[PDB]
Amino acid sequence: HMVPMDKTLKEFGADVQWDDYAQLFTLIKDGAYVKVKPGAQTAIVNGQPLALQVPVVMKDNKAWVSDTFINDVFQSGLDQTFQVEKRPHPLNALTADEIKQAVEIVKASADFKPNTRFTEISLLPPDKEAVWAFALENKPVDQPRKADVIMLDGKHIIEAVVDLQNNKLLSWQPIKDAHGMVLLDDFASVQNIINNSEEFAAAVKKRGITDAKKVITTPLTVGYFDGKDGLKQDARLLKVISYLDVGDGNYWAHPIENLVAVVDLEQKKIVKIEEGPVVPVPMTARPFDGRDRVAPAVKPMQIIEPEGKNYTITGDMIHWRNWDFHLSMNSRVGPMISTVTYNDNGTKRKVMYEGSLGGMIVPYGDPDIGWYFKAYLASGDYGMGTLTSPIARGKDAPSNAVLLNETIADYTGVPMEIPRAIAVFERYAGPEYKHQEMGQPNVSTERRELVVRWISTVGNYDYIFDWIFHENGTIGIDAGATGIEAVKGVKAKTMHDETAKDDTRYGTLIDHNIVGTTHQHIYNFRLDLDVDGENNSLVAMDPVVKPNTAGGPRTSTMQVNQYNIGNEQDAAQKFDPGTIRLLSNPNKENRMGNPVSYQIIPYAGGTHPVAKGAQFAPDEWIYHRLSFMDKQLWVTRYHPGERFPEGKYPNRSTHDTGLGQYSKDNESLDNTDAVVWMTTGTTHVARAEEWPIMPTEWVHTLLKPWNFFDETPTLGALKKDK
Amino acid sequence: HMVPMDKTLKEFGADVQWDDYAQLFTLIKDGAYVKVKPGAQTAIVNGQPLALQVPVVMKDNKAWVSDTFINDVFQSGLDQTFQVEKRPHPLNALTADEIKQAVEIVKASADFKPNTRFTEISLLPPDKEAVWAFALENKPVDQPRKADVIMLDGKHIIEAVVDLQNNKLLSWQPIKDAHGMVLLDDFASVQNIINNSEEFAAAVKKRGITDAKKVITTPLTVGYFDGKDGLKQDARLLKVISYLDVGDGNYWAHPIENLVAVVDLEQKKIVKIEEGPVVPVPMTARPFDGRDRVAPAVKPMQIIEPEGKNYTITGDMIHWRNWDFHLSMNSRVGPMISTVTYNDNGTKRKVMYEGSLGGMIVPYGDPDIGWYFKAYLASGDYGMGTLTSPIARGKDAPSNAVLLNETIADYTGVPMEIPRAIAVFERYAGPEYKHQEMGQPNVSTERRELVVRWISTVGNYDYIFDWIFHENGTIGIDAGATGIEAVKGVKAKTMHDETAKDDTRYGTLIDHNIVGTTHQHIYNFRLDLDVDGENNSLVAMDPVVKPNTAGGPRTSTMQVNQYNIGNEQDAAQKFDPGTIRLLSNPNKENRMGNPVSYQIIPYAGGTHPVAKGAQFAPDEWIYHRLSFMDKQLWVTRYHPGERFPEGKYPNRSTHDTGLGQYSKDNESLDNTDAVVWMTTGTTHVARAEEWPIMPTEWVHTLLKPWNFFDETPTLGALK
Ligand SMILES: [Ca+2]
Ligand SMILES: [Ca+2]
Ligand SMILES: [Ca+2]
Ligand SMILES: [Ca+2]
Ligand SMILES: [Cu+2]
Ligand SMILES: [Cu+2]
Repeated sequence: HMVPMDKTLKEFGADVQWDDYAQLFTLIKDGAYVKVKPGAQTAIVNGQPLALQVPVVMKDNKAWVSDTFINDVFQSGLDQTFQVEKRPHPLNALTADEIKQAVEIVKASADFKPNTRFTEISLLPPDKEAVWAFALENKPVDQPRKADVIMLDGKHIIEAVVDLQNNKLLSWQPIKDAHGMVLLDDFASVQNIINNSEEFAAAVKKRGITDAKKVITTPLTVGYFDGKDGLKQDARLLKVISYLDVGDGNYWAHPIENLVAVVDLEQKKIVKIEEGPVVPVPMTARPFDGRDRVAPAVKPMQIIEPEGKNYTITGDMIHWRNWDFHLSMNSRVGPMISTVTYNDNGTKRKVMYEGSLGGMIVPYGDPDIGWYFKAYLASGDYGMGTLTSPIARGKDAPSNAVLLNETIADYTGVPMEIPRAIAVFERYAGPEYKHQEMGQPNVSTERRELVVRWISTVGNYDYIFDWIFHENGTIGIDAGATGIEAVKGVKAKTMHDETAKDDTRYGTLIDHNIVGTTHQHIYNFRLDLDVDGENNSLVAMDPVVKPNTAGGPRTSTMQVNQYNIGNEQDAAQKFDPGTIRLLSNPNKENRMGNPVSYQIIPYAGGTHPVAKGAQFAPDEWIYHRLSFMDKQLWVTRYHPGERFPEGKYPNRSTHDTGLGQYSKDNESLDNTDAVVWMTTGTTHVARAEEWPIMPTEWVHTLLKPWNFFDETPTLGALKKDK
Repeated sequence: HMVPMDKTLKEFGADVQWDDYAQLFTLIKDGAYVKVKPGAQTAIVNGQPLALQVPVVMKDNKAWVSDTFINDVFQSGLDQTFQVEKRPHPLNALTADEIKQAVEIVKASADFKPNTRFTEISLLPPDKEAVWAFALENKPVDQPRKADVIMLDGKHIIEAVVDLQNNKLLSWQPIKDAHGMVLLDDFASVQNIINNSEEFAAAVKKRGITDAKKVITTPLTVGYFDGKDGLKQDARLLKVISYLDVGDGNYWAHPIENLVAVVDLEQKKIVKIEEGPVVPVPMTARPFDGRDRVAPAVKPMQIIEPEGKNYTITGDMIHWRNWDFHLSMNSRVGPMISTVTYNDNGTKRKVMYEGSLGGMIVPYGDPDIGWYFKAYLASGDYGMGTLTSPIARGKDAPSNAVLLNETIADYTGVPMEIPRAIAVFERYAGPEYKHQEMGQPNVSTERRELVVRWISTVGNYDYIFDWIFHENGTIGIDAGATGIEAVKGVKAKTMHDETAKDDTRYGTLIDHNIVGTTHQHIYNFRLDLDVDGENNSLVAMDPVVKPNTAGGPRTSTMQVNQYNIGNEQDAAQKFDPGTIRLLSNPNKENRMGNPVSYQIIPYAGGTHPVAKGAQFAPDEWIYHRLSFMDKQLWVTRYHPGERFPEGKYPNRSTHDTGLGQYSKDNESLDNTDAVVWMTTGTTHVARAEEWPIMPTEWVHTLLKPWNFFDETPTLGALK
């Protein structure tokens, strides 16, 4: 017996195209490009013939396929995109089995308390040296796979380490004064607590809300203010901001301004309510899903690769052109790109041991009650990998992308598969190079880039990260932001209203009674680059104008001031785009005797105003806790446990336990294992074009080979000589 | 009777694909996407059925089609990408007949001298108000077609104006002291003059060059150094840099350093030979055309639009989603994007009256003899539109692009049609917007951008310009640079050699004996934005940190310092990317009471280091002549004859006749017709990855609607 083709393929996620003139179906799914004609005893998969026992059957205009069609075709082997890993890469993320195993081990421990939650269950980093030896020399890692198990027992954090090979607990260590990140049940608890609070219901009522059951809460971390916010440093608290649900699918457009509840999560109660002036909730329906819009007409546009892809995915390793890298997922920071090498005429040269988002923050500038403590440290406090937003095929990623599924542990320690977690796609990116010599045949070649895209949504705002590998050796890192703006309820409807000026002192009036409060988007990428080896140095090249001392008519020249940056403190700096900053290997040179290096460009542009620093006075607590927000470039000595710019436990942190801490000892950066950190930010002043939903805005960063190679990297394989 | 399909189609410039499984041919050419089966009585053109008089026939495994095929299919009318223009827009460029006509009118004047050349023959446009009334109200411009005809009689410039309808000469004016741009015959004269110079051949011989017939010249303008360069101001001169042809198709890689010849184009002779230290010519073959290489096989990738394009081209008017604009070509600056409007829910609102490259310069920073006066003013001294480089289909532009031919007049006044002069193409640009609310169905829409791309090549370096229209109202303007770097021959083979440090004082050693001399790439775009109307004002919004005075724990807040920039001198400024600069219409506001505006971002990023200014001391002659290089934003009052940041006659200019002159008067910019100028540049410190050919490097600029609309512009019309 058989099934209906359209509905089944659609559910399966394939794109189905029917050409009535050619009597042909074109089916596409990830790396598979399939052609199949009704009645045919053969189908084509990536340009190769595939025998079909049961042909596609056309019945009264409906196509029907065998119940084994999806598998026979899409899992045939003619789609070579994915290959089986023979020898397991040491950096492969914990499998669902290993995650269950780690949880069983801690659950077996004597000190384990029922009720414990798991903030993070991830692979404990194997030693770097052995990992590269595995990647370059194929040498097995003889160290047992271990897992870091970070638990929250009520409000207490405990870090444990389990030996997976040997099935045993290695360490169990309580971490004094650390606060755990926000976990998913905290969202439900805050909503329930608020719903059962008699006093909150009364506060809401006086603010014009008739049906308290329509109140939507949103949990926010409270930060640290040395008690000026009046909050006990020892309680596990969350502040709660509320909106009214009016049924337009966008509660964010209906702020209940000046009403903040402080919830103690262990006690499950509201311990404080801050109330300021009553501002009538903006009630106009402002849907962003199109329910009230006309679906316009657009003709089809598809990017296709009929013979399959130029990249191969073996287990989690991706091979493409001269690039080789390992891609895995972490629950806190998302994708981890590792053991990145560039095959230079047969020799695989190291480029980056490990790269990933370090951490990020979206801090606000309004002093009002519902905003003063507002700051979203998205990855650290909320778990961006866990909150990954599955790619909407063909929209969040081009139609020629391949979408990968990724597995991580949820907060109860149960494996969770995130579908379409990361997109991989090659794309045309203009001419790689061109030279039209006058009177001669033109010379042009196309540029191809391989993009690794991941999206994560925390609350109202959606973040996109693209790791772009250019065939010429350059690596771009771009971050996109879209989503729904956090807005403030105001009485002005237009700038002609009496309260207009005061209502927009901290943000633009983007709609009647709604202000898009000013804030910054600050991203930080942690890049353990290893330029052609472990031992490198940080070098500065500042282009400058100097007096001409060579004679002739010119009064000046363009020269360069080159100097090494010897320690961490001098490497923590602002980045002037007019200058060049290189991570060089002083032990290896290119053909002209220049040290092989990579140019670090923390600021390659953006579509929103750029942040030059943190938009906070130096006496602000957020300023003192997060030093990473005020400098664009940081370079620190490699250490396996220094991975976050904001610190490992930033919820209610009292001091910098991140980049401020990692560079405080001011270690030497001369001919040593360096880790580059790039902070890139935006200062977002809003406008009406961004409401009810904000068009994606992007920021760009770049890493370019500098004298790493001896000539134009894409010219091609040399036809003559050795 | 029949003709071979592959052969006929390929000659036509269409792509031919055969699918043996579906027994289907897929034929593509610009906006035509055709499908045809051998023996079928019909074909499909952009999704619509077409009856064929003669079915394609498979003879000897080769397909054959009627001799009328191409016309019947590609010109059937089913490909609606191009539409007839029954009422020519007033900014349409001079047609081939008009250029022939303008030349005949100036040649009929008794003042016309034998051998006169034409540096520029272009439309002298109607007044702006009448052009806008044609675009928005279909009102005919009742002014006859006119052309500006700029002539070069030997070295003398004369500006003439001709009335094409009436067929008469309206004016003829010699331009005192102006030097004409470099014309194509000047390239051949320089090389010939060098070839016939006994003294030059002896200097070359001295420098190791065995065969002087292998010497390639390159003509360069000499600038102005108030006589310090020893050159007469009245003479028509060019400096000549030389290279050796070794047979690798890349003379640029074999500099003959420290040898410079000054040629007087009227006397037709070398008038000065400058000789510096002898440096053996870098001889190693360094081809960039692939003759010595084999590319890695790549699986096919195609971007298809089977039902045709979302844009329509009527004459030169392009319509795409909510945008409408006119695209035309100019021999000096290339493409002109005009009468740009945004259709906001059924009403066309003004955005930009005219936008185009203003001018550009690539100045060097070495003081030596063959470099100190080096500065290519690409469009103004060599004419970038004339030097347009035909788009290489599928490589210089994506495979789903439509390539337009454009016509201009050559230096002899003869119409010249440039094939594939401009690329037009739509491209997926990530999600337009997205919101995945926890536990709810996702919301994502794709972003589409329409790109207008043009490439021009002047000497060794290739310039790419992309005018990008975003569906949401933003306009991007990107500039890419590629080609062969100008290199200095040096003795050092590696940084371990004795002269290595001095040889690299002004540039990186990128190959043995070769240094890529440091220089800047500075582009300036002239943008006559008319934000929702002619009358606008320049407003600054500087985000600042201010002490909190509202109470609560915070010591500071994020606020904005807003203020108007009232006159041209204050508008001439550095651009801090952390600030906001708006061109606002103080007469119109959006739904919230905010003035409709466009946010100007002269610096939105780049892949090479960014130039913060001119890397020249303020007393350099190039600095003085071209003030546009040191400020990223300029706003001046609209004036029809102010179109070049470097001035109209920049060859050997003695002072700033461009933006320094246009803003000199420091006029008021309050509620008046403004023209924005964006200067964006790079400081290029070279690397080995850029030799022998440089991977394209880009810079980005942006114009974004700011309270121009009342909500997300891409949500759609309300049901
Ligand atoms: Ca490192
Ligand atoms: Ca350290
Ligand atoms: Ca204007
Ligand atoms: Ca003026
Ligand atoms: Cu924002
Ligand atoms: Cu350059």
